[PDB]
Amino acid sequence: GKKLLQQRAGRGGINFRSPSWRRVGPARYPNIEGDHKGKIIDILHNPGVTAPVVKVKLDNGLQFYIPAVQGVAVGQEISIGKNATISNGNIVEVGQLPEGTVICNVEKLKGDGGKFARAAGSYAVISGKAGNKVLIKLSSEKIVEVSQNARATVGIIAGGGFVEKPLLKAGNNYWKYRVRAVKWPVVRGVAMNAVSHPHGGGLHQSVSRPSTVSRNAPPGRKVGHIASRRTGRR
Amino acid sequence: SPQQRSGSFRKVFVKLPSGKSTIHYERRKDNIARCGMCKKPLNGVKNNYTYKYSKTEKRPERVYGGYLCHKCLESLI
Amino acid sequence: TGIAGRFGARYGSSTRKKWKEVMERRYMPHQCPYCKTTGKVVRIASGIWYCRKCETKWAGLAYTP
Amino acid sequence: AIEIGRICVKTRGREAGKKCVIVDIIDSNFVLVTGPKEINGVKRRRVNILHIEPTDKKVEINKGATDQEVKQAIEQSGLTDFIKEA
Amino acid sequence: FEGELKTLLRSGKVILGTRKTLKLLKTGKVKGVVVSSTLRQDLKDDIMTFSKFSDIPIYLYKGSGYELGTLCGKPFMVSVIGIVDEGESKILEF
RNA sequence: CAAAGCCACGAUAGGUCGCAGUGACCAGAGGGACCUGACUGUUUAAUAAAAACAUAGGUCCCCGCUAGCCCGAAAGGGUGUG
RNA sequence: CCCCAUGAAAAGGGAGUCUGGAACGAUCCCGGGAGACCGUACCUAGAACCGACACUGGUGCCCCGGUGAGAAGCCCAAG
Repeated sequence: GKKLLQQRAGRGGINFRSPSWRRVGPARYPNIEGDHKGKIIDILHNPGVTAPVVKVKLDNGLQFYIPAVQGVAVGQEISIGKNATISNGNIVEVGQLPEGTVICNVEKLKGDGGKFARAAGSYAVISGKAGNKVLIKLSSEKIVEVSQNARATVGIIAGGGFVEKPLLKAGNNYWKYRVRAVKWPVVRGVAMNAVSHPHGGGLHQSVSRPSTVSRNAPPGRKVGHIASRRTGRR
Repeated sequence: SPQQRSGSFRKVFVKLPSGKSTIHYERRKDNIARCGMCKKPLNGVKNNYTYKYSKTEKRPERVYGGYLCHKCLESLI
Repeated sequence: TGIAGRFGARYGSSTRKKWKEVMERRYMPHQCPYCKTTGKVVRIASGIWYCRKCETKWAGLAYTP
Repeated sequence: AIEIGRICVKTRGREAGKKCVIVDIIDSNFVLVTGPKEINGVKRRRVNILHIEPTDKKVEINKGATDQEVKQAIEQSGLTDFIKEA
Repeated sequence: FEGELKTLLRSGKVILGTRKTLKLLKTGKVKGVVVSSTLRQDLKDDIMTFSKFSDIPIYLYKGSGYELGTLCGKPFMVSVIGIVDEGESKILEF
């Protein structure tokens, strides 16, 4: 047979790369080591990211972008560090917060920029404490474990209700993926030939075998439901 | 070498007593000077494609006159 | 059909109804949190709003402030 | 407030930051000011109430004092250099 | 507060709006000033600066210029009120 | 505004000729019933334009990031300025 | 007014605020000098390009009085 589409998508040709030069910049925390203060100077649109970003100016003259928090205005003053209080937009440390506090853009280590709860409308809560680490419940309902001194922002990422309006036509979804790396439109595998897909071929379009496949299948075969524990709607 | 928007077409015959018609190509108009975060160009400041070498003709006569009005300034002194 | 009458007879009655209820929430008369309902608030992009009197810009939801 | 002899700072204009002394009151919108010996020497002119910002320093002179009368009074309180201290 | 404000506007003399009452404050010809909490910041700290030069009472209203305008009965907002004549009310002790 | 000179459009009254007045030119035949794909779009360059492909809507599976899925002989890499 | 589209970057320009240095001195008037190097003819298409051809194909882009809604169909200027 021939290489599948997902196998071509891994060579990273220009058809499958992200057009990142169109974004404001990486939206990460900077490496700072004090108790500073900042001012929001702008709220911008980041093309293919789903959440608006804020631009922050530190008292020592440092510029950086972080995902915007719902309810933060331009010209507002925020504090960064271990002594920061519990207010929207403040960058705090997770070791200092009580139980059930809603945060976002949570780091795993000290100084990685933020990993979890970054997409629009998402947030995390503080759910306990291990010996050396705090337990945080993510939006997937799973639990992750992070350092004592990992930074996070207080509040919820702006842009909720994003998905309550139907796109309503094939062209509204044509722009959406012009600024992203996602391949669109998507051809069903049953509509291909046997040389291009394990589902292709036959008089009647059908998945010829059960769709569930094991975790040990070689590349070029992991299609359908991957290592599923269950199927069906209920 | 056909049309390009980075040039405006002009044709001249009103103030005109000779008799012919042609077309002149000039570059689009400039704007008051640029980078951006504070975003307000000014009142009394001059921008021309060439420079008449002017000095006080292209700027007001206040303290920060050419820089900006008293808006984005007093946190600088 | 209200605001959704610009689609004609396409996309299905229930799909047009959901689109129309979201847009009718966006175009409600909103009140500015900072000054008051004095100047009306408008959307710049998804999650970005400002009031046209006080010129204050803030971050909110996708279709409401 | 705005009274006789208050030291003020002009917020706009050509000098816009240099100091002056209020000598008398013209009407509800204008007062007469002077700076005798400024770096450019702001001259005796009227000024709008909205164009000057008051300071806490005052000078004891009478209404409509001349240019010399205020010049001595500045020396009396030793404010000749102390204009540019705030 | 509303009890005195009802009597103040019934008999006293009052000034509505920032520009007219800001000039009187600089020359010290207002008995007192009430400021709503939604006023522009540049004008609010101008009121506070010029007030310390003359010892004039300043009252900080909790609401906005709209429910301050509605208390005066005026169809639109008023953010600053200048009290030039108490009349017969008992508001000036605040 | 009203007068004057130019100009445009919409109407009114009367007279009149032909076989025929949107006189050439330009310029939709209409209606009833069933199947099929919802729709706008795409396709076998050179015998197939379709009921085939796509689509919006629906639903299921993997994965907390040193992940999941994929490329490489290795150094490493695409998704990821996520 | 619209977007689950938010719609390039630099050289090169101008201005501002400060620091240091000299007392001579222009972003204004008058006179004088200099400004390498390389392209430039012609066609640009029912005969100058590609298709074995002076090939009804393809490669072109920009522009142009009456009737009439009209860059349509019909008739005619300049050419």
